[PDB]
Amino acid sequence: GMKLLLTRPEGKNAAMASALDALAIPYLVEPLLSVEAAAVTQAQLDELSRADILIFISTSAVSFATPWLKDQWPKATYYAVGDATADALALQGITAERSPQATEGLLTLPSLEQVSGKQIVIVRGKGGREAMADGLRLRGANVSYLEVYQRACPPLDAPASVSRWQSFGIDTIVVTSGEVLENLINLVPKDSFAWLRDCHIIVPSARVETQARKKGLRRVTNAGAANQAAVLDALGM
Repeated sequence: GMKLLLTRPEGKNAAMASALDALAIPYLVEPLLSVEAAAVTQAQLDELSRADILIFISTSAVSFATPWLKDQWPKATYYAVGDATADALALQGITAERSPQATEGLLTLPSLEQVSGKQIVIVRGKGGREAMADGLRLRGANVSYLEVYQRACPPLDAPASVSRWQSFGIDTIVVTSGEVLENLINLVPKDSFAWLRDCHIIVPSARVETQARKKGLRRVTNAGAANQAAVLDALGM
């Protein structure tokens, strides 16, 4: 019967693996999305000593900043978005005020109301918009970013991976975002597109189903959400 490929980031596949263990459904785990270290310059490290405020937007921001900042954390006021982020800072010896947990919640904190001329550093992943930080710019803060990680597809030997999947008998692939789907389609060589096109692809949304179908994939089931209950239901469990 069905044999599944699970593709969430390293560390995020155990719950689904366990459900499949219970059901005796064969599967392989191959993360197709990762966070990895981004470049930081000496000038950026040096500038951090003039920061008034550091804002951490994720647990990855803490984890990937730690190699740069361990035992030399700036003497600043710290903020954290989400409990996991706060816990991570606490483990590094830092007490950070939390989003009271959306990033934009920070713009309701009394302590960030008056920030004109303050040096504020947003520790975050590379790319995308940061509307909360745009609010601080609007308030007159001198805002910069310390982009300590970036999203990537993990380094994979694509031929060796696709071969393993085919030999194993993978026929169902679960993707939990449009980015993962793009990484999958770009990883699979042109002459194996036919094989991928014949796999049953479970996607998290109708938007991503459209993305998959606009790429020529034909056996695509929208689960409605990326969560495990929704995905299992999509597979008939």
